[PDB]
Amino acid sequence: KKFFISRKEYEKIEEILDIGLAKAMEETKDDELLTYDEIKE
Amino acid sequence: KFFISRKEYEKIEEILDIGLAKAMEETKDDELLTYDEIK
Amino acid sequence: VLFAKTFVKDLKHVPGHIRKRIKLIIEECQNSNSLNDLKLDIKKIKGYHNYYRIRVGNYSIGIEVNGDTIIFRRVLHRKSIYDYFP
Amino acid sequence: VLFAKTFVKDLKHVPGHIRKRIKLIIEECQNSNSLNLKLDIKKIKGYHNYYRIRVGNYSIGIEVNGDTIIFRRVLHRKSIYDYFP
Repeated sequence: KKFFISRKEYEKIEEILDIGLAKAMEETKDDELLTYDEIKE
Repeated sequence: KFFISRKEYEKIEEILDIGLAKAMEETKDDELLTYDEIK
Repeated sequence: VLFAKTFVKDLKHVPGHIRKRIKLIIEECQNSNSLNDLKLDIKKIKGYHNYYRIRVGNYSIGIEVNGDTIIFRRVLHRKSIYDYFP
Repeated sequence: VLFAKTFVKDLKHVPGHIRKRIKLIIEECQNSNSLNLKLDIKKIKGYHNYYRIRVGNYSIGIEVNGDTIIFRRVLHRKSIYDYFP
């Protein structure tokens, strides 16, 4: 019930994670852009 | 080795499922052979 | 049971002992036209209608169940699946 | 630096100890306007001007539009899986 993977598997997973993150960013394309002052509100 | 468990393992399994489904979609127009024909 | 052409190519790159296990599955499928989920590791694939995966060691068999018809479509190693994304 | 609206939504889920590390990252590129810094930063392959910074189990997704650094996402690795594929 506890899982362990190799380094080659970890590396492939990091590649998957970059693409997912890229697609996550694509979802924000029409977002208002905020300054630092604006983000703390 | 690198620890992963466990909610993350399931998410990786989902991706593996989608990759296989996609692999299966490549065969959508394939000739379907009978049990007899395959050897 | 029906078998997609590609499933036959897929089976060429499968170790003897796993092919044997797959043969057993197909044989039991030929006798009962069902797959035993108590003996086999069978999972419905989300986001699709009739796709299921059966885990045999490091290999996944991709099957489509269209009504009563069972179609063996692919058999791939874990490492080979990571490659099927556009 | 600029911040996509979604980044704020993303930040409400990030724990204190990571939020402190992100602040140090924001603070530094505010005066330097560069992310080059002991940062685990990499360019995301297949995309234009996209970069990932790893902060423990979180990843910050950044776009560099010319000379502007835009913080777009900050996500736990478990959450990133859903956006693939």
